[PDB]
Amino acid sequence: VSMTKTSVDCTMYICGDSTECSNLLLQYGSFCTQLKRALTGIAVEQDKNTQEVFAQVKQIYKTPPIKYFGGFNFSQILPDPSKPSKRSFIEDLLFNKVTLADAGFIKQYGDCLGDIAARDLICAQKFNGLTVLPPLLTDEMIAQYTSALLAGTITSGWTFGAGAALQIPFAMQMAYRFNGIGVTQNVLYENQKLIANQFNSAIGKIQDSLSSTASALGKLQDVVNHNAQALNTLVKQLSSKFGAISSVLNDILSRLDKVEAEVQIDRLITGRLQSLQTYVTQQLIRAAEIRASANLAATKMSECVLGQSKRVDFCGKGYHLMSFPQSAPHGVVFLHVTY
Amino acid sequence: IANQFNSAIGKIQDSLSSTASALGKLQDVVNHNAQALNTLVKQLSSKFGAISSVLNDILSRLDKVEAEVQIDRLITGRLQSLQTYVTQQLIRAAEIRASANLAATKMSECVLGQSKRVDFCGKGYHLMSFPQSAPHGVVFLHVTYVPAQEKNFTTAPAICHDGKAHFPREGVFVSNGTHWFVTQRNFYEPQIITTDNTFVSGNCDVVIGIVNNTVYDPLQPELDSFKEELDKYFKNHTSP
Amino acid sequence: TTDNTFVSGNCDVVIGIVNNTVYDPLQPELDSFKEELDKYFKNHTSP
Amino acid sequence: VASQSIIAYTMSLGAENSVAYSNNSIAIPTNFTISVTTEILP
Ligand SMILES: *[C@@H]1O[C@H](CO)[C@@H](O[C@@H]2O[C@H](CO)[C@@H](O[C@H]3O[C@H](CO)[C@@H](O)[C@H](O)[C@@H]3O)[C@H](O)[C@H]2NC(C)=O)[C@H](O)[C@H]1NC(C)=O
Ligand SMILES: *[C@@H]1O[C@H](CO)[C@@H](O[C@@H]2O[C@H](CO)[C@@H](O[C@H]3O[C@H](CO)[C@@H](O)[C@H](O)[C@@H]3O)[C@H](O)[C@H]2NC(C)=O)[C@H](O)[C@H]1NC(C)=O
Ligand SMILES: *[C@@H]1O[C@H](CO)[C@@H](O[C@@H]2O[C@H](CO)[C@@H](O[C@H]3O[C@H](CO)[C@@H](O)[C@H](O)[C@@H]3O)[C@H](O)[C@H]2NC(C)=O)[C@H](O)[C@H]1NC(C)=O
Ligand SMILES: *[C@@H]1O[C@H](CO)[C@@H](O[C@@H]2O[C@H](CO)[C@@H](O[C@H]3O[C@H](CO)[C@@H](O)[C@H](O)[C@@H]3O)[C@H](O)[C@H]2NC(C)=O)[C@H](O)[C@H]1NC(C)=O
Ligand SMILES: *[C@@H]1O[C@H](CO)[C@@H](O[C@@H]2O[C@H](CO)[C@@H](O[C@H]3O[C@H](CO)[C@@H](O)[C@H](O)[C@@H]3O)[C@H](O)[C@H]2NC(C)=O)[C@H](O)[C@H]1NC(C)=O
Ligand SMILES: *[C@@H]1O[C@H](CO)[C@@H](O[C@@H]2O[C@H](CO)[C@@H](O[C@H]3O[C@H](CO)[C@@H](O)[C@H](O)[C@@H]3O)[C@H](O)[C@H]2NC(C)=O)[C@H](O)[C@H]1NC(C)=O
Ligand SMILES: *[C@@H]1O[C@H](CO[C@@H]2O[C@@H](C)[C@@H](O)[C@@H](O)[C@@H]2O)[C@@H](O[C@@H]2O[C@H](CO)[C@@H](O)[C@H](O)[C@H]2NC(C)=O)[C@H](O)[C@H]1NC(C)=O
Ligand SMILES: *[C@@H]1O[C@H](CO)[C@@H](O)[C@H](O)[C@H]1NC(C)=O
Ligand SMILES: *[C@@H]1O[C@H](CO)[C@@H](O)[C@H](O)[C@H]1NC(C)=O
Ligand SMILES: *[C@@H]1O[C@H](CO)[C@@H](O)[C@H](O)[C@H]1NC(C)=O
Repeated sequence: VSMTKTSVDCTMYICGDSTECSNLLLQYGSFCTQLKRALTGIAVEQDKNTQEVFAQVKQIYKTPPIKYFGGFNFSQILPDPSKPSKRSFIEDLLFNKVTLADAGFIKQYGDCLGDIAARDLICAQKFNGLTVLPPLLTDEMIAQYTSALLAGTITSGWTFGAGAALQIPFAMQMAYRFNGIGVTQNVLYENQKLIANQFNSAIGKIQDSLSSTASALGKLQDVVNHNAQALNTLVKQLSSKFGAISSVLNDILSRLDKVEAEVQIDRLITGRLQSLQTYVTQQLIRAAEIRASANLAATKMSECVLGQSKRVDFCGKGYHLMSFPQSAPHGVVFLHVTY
Repeated sequence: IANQFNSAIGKIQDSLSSTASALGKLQDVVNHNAQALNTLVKQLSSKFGAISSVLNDILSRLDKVEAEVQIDRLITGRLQSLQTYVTQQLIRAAEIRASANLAATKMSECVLGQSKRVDFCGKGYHLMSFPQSAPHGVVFLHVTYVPAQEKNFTTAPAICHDGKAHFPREGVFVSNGTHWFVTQRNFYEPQIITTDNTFVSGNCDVVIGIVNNTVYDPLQPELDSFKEELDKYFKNHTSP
Repeated sequence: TTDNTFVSGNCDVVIGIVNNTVYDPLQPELDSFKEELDKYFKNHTSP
Repeated sequence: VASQSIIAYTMSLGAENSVAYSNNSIAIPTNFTISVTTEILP
């Protein structure tokens, strides 16, 4: 649904805390502020993508106190009060099967003072004017939006999408579904205790599958990995020389004088500035590829969670009955239910 | 339904007249094409390491052997400035193409048809939509049926009568608290439960929460009025 | 039954059509209404 | 006495609601509204 909201300070990246280079960066003009504007354009869009996928619901719906839904057992997809963050059981698998390289929250320097800054590359990115910003919606808020989309779905079917939530007994909602796929509703009521067992078993297989392998969340981990690979490549590009006498400005300013020092600094500014023009081009191209996914995810949220789909193979494989959304780090998991 | 539509489309005049910000999604296209070209024309002021950014100063002040070494700094930085603009324009153009393909899809499915797609053609159950043009865009007026004034009812998945279970043909069973009816799902409009309002399958033990009610047979009272026509003939026929 | 099905045309236009009975739910009870009429006539010989 | 100033707050996601679900209750609309909404695309 989104990717890490990075920011760059071009003066700190290209030549932080040297006035002798800051005065040469201005020879190029607005090439910094165009890149800061481009990365800010992407960073503001990640919260739009998160809003358009999850904020599809008017009101924060709560499930009833008595958790009985015609024999269907939502206990592992609904939230439990006992955890600090009110995520479901299956959301707590997904939140662990993706490992975040840098969440973007506060770093009080007590980490970056002492040995951890030698063992940690995230602290070394921070020291070069590259940072990750937090999302607007926390992992509690996205989970809360998800609990409202899910509470609406089980207590009221599609009706909370079209107007106000209208309650209907779950076994009748599932019967209205069965009519929708062209299997007459008497087939549900004559089999309800079998259909419930089949669904309760299928939900059990998902918990075990997500507990058993990591490779299934590859689509989310690959996004974290491509963001981390790009900030690692961008900080390694400080070690290149671009034909200058050294890769380090302190050496060039300690070892020369202005009339030829500025000839070495022009090379390093031109190389470093090209190293940003490339990064921002890769991020813009990645941002468009993620949006094209967040718009798909919002379209599945409307047409699979808030409704029932006639689209073949759109909402899972089979004839679609209904779907449940679950939040994941930078993404969404749909549990598509099908006949 | 006409007075609702006529008064609803009346609020579109005000939703457009009163606020400045309503067309922000189109104004942003114009603002980005303007700010990109305004940036590109400011980049001609950048020196790129030359003694002047004005190319005629170089050509006034220097001869060919070192004039060309200054000019080439400006060729390099200007050419990079174009390369940045054309890359940015290709990146935006590929996003506006996605919006055009979406808009052509909404024109095909909301305007030329009626869509079952939930929230695709605006919130509510979609009736129809009207396209209106705008500078660099399209604005669709989507018209939707949105339910209102709901009441609580008691309900059941089936009715039990002659030990057989009856299910709604179309609609749902409901009770006001004393009587049982069929109604269509999306609008409360109750009717007596009948052999034509329903279809049958199996005995009343398989279904969970099935309720006991009579089911009316539209043939039987009329066949009974024909029994009483036959019966008055039999009684009168004792006279000849 | 005549409830499960709808009529069109005649048996010479369709390709691969098959013969079968088609039941009529009205007939058995209209015929019970004949047995109701017939018993009344047989009894009505006596008054 | 009162005066406008900058505030900060944790954002609300929407109004709170609990649906009156029960295993024999249904809600049915007795009326409708027709509504017109603009959608703007570049
Ligand atoms: C919905 O499905 C749930 C998963 O199968 C199920 O929860 C599970 O229920 C069993 C039986 O109560 C628990 O088994 C444990 O029971 C107690 C717990 O204190 C212990 O004494 C036992 O030794 C045993 O470990 C499962 O642990 C429990 N699993 C989870 C994830 O909670 C629900 O009960 C099902 N809902 C309904 C209404 O049946
Ligand atoms: C439709 O397919 C269903 C499976 O997808 C099937 O349900 C399964 O039915 C078998 C019996 O035929 C059950 O097997 C158990 O039966 C008893 C215990 O109750 C034991 O003697 C057996 O060893 C075995 O444990 C399955 O438990 C049952 N599965 C579920 C989820 O209920 C239906 O029976 C099929 N129906 C038709 C008409 O084909
Ligand atoms: C549930 O809906 C029912 C149908 O609208 C409604 O029952 C109807 O109630 C009226 C009185 O309010 C009856 O009116 C009859 O009054 C006398 C009865 O002897 C007759 O002389 C009249 O001709 C007239 O028929 C209706 O007959 C009655 N309908 C039926 C089918 O019985 C209930 O009152 C509603 N219950 C609640 C709690 O609102
Ligand atoms: C819905 O209506 C049903 C039809 O009237 C009604 O079924 C009747 O239920 C009673 C009690 O279970 C049965 O009474 C018999 O019970 C056992 C034998 O099974 C004996 O001990 C008794 O003497 C007696 O024979 C009736 O037989 C049964 N009716 C028929 C036609 O079989 C339901 O109870 C009603 N349910 C509700 C909630 O209204
Ligand atoms: C479906 O049922 C039809 C009615 O029973 C039956 O049609 C009958 O078909 C036979 C053979 O074609 C006809 O028999 C006549 O054939 C010629 C004259 O056309 C003569 O040589 C015969 O002596 C005899 O008169 C019947 O006339 C015809 N009846 C009707 C009412 O059309 C179909 O053949 C059956 N088809 C299948 C596939 O079962
Ligand atoms: C379904 O909803 C409609 C509104 O969305 C509603 O129509 C409105 O009905 C009221 C009267 O019940 C009218 O209100 C006016 O009525 C007279 C003047 O004509 C005055 O005494 C009132 O103070 C008030 O001014 C509205 O004019 C009318 N609106 C429209 C567009 O027709 C329906 O009555 C509702 N239908 C059902 C079955 O509940
Ligand atoms: C539908 O009814 C519920 C409550 O149940 C009802 O209780 C009786 C008063 C009677 O109406 C029965 O037929 C119903 O079974 C309503 O939910 C309550 O709403 C009030 C505010 O109006 C609120 O204070 C309570 O906390 C709510 N209780 C619950 C359990 O949610 C609900 O509003 C009714 N729906 C409509 C459309 O009117
Ligand atoms: C009774 O039968 C006679 C004919 O035999 C007929 O004239 C008369 O109208 C009949 N009346 C009724 C009430 O059926
Ligand atoms: C015949 O008719 C008389 C009334 O005239 C009635 O008592 C009797 O039970 C009837 N018998 C039959 C078999 O219909
Ligand atoms: C729904 O049915 C179950 C099983 O009979 C019952 O325990 C529960 O009380 C019912 N729900 C409500 C809201 O009463």
